[PDB]
Amino acid sequence: KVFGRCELAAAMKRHGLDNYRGYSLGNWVCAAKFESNFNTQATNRNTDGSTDYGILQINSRWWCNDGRTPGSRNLCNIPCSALLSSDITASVNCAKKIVSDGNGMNAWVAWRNRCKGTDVQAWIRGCRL
Ligand SMILES: [Cl-]
Ligand SMILES: [Cl-]
Ligand SMILES: [Cl-]
Ligand SMILES: [Cl-]
Ligand SMILES: [Cl-]
Ligand SMILES: [Cl-]
Ligand SMILES: [Cl-]
Ligand SMILES: [Cl-]
Ligand SMILES: [Cl-]
Ligand SMILES: [Cl-]
Ligand code: NA
Ligand SMILES: [Ru+3]
Ligand SMILES: [Ru+3]
Ligand SMILES: [Ru+3]
Repeated sequence: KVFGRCELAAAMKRHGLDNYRGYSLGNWVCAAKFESNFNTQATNRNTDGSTDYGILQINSRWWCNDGRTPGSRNLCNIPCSALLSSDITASVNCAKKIVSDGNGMNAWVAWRNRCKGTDVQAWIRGCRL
């Protein structure tokens, strides 16, 4: 599923991401925009052999099991395919764990390089929230 901008904002808010660990909703929408272009089915292989999955490009090196990342962890206790569903629940619950691990949203390279420090509220402009 490719979410609309405000559609994703509403889903993220319902699932408790607005201000989670102090990160306003616009930060999360911006991260999803540049990680996946709002496409739940996005997958990208990393040089180390891990793969990033879903709207927030969550990495199999630590967070989910894909059966093909030797020596990796599965800290969200989910198959990586669960991060590709049209229902964003699994991605949100796992993102909450990632952002709580100590480094905040810096875990998302696209957030650090393209969202951090910017006017992220623009990503929720016009949305009925
Ligand atoms: Cl579409
Ligand atoms: Cl559409
Ligand atoms: Cl929309
Ligand atoms: Cl859009
Ligand atoms: Cl719309
Ligand atoms: Cl957009
Ligand atoms: Cl846009
Ligand atoms: Cl594995
Ligand atoms: Cl933080
Ligand atoms: Cl990234
Ligand atoms: Na894994
Ligand atoms: Ru469309
Ligand atoms: Ru729209
Ligand atoms: Ru758009």
